[PDB]
Parts: sequence; structure tokens; C-alpha cells
Amino acid sequence: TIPHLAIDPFSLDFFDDPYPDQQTLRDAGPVVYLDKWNVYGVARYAEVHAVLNDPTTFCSSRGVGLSDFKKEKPWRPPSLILEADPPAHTRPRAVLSKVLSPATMKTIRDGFAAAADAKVDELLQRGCIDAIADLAEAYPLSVFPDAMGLKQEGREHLLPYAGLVFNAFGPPNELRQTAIERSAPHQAYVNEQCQRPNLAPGGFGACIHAFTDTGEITPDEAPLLVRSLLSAGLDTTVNGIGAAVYCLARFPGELQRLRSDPTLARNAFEEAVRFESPVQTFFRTTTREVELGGAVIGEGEKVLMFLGSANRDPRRWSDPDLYDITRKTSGHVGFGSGVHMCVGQLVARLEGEVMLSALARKVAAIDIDGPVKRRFNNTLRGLESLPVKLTPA
Ligand code: HEM
Ligand SMILES: O=C(O)c1ccc2ccccc2c1
Ligand SMILES: O=C(O)c1ccc2ccccc2c1
Ligand SMILES: [Cl-]
Repeated sequence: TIPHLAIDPFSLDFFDDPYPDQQTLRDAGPVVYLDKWNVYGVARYAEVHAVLNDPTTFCSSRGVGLSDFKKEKPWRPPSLILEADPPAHTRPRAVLSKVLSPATMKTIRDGFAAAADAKVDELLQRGCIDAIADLAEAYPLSVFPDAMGLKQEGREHLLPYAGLVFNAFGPPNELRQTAIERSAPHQAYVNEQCQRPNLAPGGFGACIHAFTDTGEITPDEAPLLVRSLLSAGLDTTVNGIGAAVYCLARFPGELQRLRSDPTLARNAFEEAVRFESPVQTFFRTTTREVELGGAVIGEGEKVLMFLGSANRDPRRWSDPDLYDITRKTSGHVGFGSGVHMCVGQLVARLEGEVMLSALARKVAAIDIDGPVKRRFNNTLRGLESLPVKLTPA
């Protein structure tokens, strides 16, 4: 009576065509057993939300990828923020929270909006640009590392580093294994930029470091908390911004609606996060016997959370399959929900806003003239190439 399923939600065929299979996983019960990996999973908005909002029953401190840390050697020592539970999680959540506050945002928005306008300009003069490498990658890349206060050298490694991390959450398939064995130079690069002297003052890196001086964090914890933003900080957004553009490309009218009202910018990004959901999936582990979606699940059980699914659940969302920029997007789980809810959402939104804001004032049409190509990854959903023509306003 927990229906089994052959669906492998970490398979290349699944990533290419997720959406029919997701539907199955919601209409198969509110709780399902994937025979493939021996793990329970919940796909509906209903359950997903509940799970995220009960950290006590569904802890994160035993891994939020497949591998239970209670039993297995992590591939690296875990997050202080992501793979920790209240009480422990509160301190580093705090320190990160301050660092990335709407205060901190105000002091940097202008820079971000400026570069956002110049990049849409730069591209418009080409015409045929690749919406990923020339925009979704390029724009985040230009701004975010600088905003961290990183060196120039080495930024090659950022996306491959974050991809590794995001791959390591999945099951021990090909994507994952490969990613690990190619990993060393990426890490060695990141571990280097987390150290105090390599972070220019002003940047999130140094702002984070100051917390060592007050006692707020230790100096061992200091670099670990930076690593944290260099894992979760870029790929996600690259992928979000890319996702957005993909939308306005497939929904011409909805673009006209944005051009017409460019103050809907921020919200157009958000609905895009709902609509594609960059971070697709994430595990928890039970800490007691818990009754979930009608079923009783024993403790120390892994539960997979289908975050994308939740965001497209017909049961919670009117017309889940449509990119509608005016939606009440509040409630979507694209940045998670509850205590771990993306501590960086603001930066992401700042980015997505100004970018889409610029696109709005400056561009007239977006057409996909090319072969569109998909970057596969156990946890991240996004594109590798998206060839577009860009009509100038
Ligand atoms: C638009 C792209 C982004 C998406 C879709 C996204 C998604 C998420 C999600 C779903 C979670 C919850 C994890 C969980 O519940 O276990 C989360 C947490 C987190 N995010 Fe993001 N994020 C994005 C951008 C960012 C940025 C720009 C930063 C850095 C400033 C960031 C840093 C973090 C960190 C450090 C956590 C752990 C939070 C905690 O445990 O309290 N993310 N993010
Ligand atoms: O997301 C990426 O851009 C990316 C690129 C190369 C990657 C190589 C190995 C593992 C993950 C990777 C992710
Ligand atoms: O603290 C980290 O290293 C870390 C790593 C990967 C992460 C992935 C998504 C969100 C937060 C993350 C934090
Ligand atoms: Cl690492």
C-alpha cells in the first residue's frame, strides 16, 4: 500500500523528460517507494511542505543527499548550515543571514543593476547569442564572485565545483562517481579562496570573516561558511536566470506583458523559479516513527523530496504548467521552506530582478534559433546551451 515505482528520478532519460514521470509520482499516492534506490519519496506540495516545516522529525543533520551520514563516510565534512539541525544550525544561519540581508543588498544593488544593463547592451549588438554562456552564466559570473570579493584567477572552477557538490547529493551513479574523481583541483581551488587573506574587504567573504573577531564564529568555521556560499551561490542562480529566459522565449505574450510592465521583474524571476525549479530534489531522514501521507514510516528512514513536483502540483497551483508572471508565487518551495529556506534568496532575487528588469526595458523579442542542449546533474535542473536571437527594442 505504499506503491512501488521503477521511476529513476536521477536518470538521464528522466532529466530529459521529467514532467510526465513527476505527475506519476504525485498520482501514485502521497507517499511512494522507489524500488530503484530503496528510498521513500513524496512528490506533492502537500507533504513536501509539511516535511520541510518539521525539522525535528525530518532532520537534515544525517545528510540531505541519499547517503545517511549516521551510517556512511561523507565525501567531505558536511555543511555547518545545510547539514545541521537546530540548535546547532542557528548560529551559522545567523551569521550568514546578516551577511546577506536586504541591508547588504541595498548597498550593492546599484552595481548589480548597472552590469545587468551593460550585458543586455553588449549582447544586443550581436543578435545570435547563447542565452546560457553569454547571459545566464556570464552575468552571474561577472557579479557574484566580485560580490564575494574573490580573485580573478580560478573562476573557471566555480561552476564545476558547484556541479560536483550538487551531483554528490544524488545516488552513487555515473554522474556522481565521475564528478568525485575529477574533484580535487576544484576543491583545492575553493579551499584556497575561503582563507581570510584571499577575500577582498567589503565582500561577503570578508564580511563573513569579521565574525571571527567578535567571537561570533571560530576561525576554523570561518572558511567553512564561505565554502558554503561558493557551493550554493552561483550554479543555482545561473540556472534560475537561464530558466527564466527560457520561459519568455517559449511564452512570447508573457514577455510583452513584462515589457509593458517592467516592475513585474522581480516576480517574473520568481515564477520562473517555481516553473523550472533549479534545485529539483533534496532528502531528509526521519528521527522518530512518523505518520506521513497516511503511512507509518519508521525512524532513520530517508525521504526524498520532489521540490519541482511540489511547485507544479495541480492540487496547490492553478495551471501548474504555465509561466504566468503575475501569480501569487508565495508558498513555492523553489528556495525550500521553513528554517533552512535559502538564506541567499535575496541575492538570487536581486540578480534575477535587475537582469529581467534590463531585458524588459531593452529587448523586444526572444526567439530560439538553435539546438537546445541540457546540462544533466543529479540535483540541478538547467540547460547547457540555449541559442537565441535577440530583437532590439
Ligand atoms: C535562484 C537560485 C537558488 C535556488 C533555487 C536556491 C535554493 C535553495 C534551497 C531549495 C534551499 C533549501 C535547502 C534545504 O531545505 O535543505 C537553499 C538553502 C540555501 N541556499 Fe540557496 N538557492 C539559490 C540561490 C542561492 C544563493 C544566491 C545563495 C548564496 C548567497 C544560496 C545559499 C544557500 C545556503 C547557504 C543554503 C542553506 C540554508 C540553511 O541551511 O539555512 N542559495 N537554497
Ligand atoms: O554545472 C556545470 O556547469 C558543471 C560543469 C562541469 C561539471 C563537471 C563534473 C561535475 C559537475 C559539473 C557541473
Ligand atoms: O555549506 C556548504 O558547503 C553547502 C554546500 C552545498 C549547498 C547546496 C545547496 C545549498 C546550500 C549548500 C551549502
Ligand atoms: Cl569541498
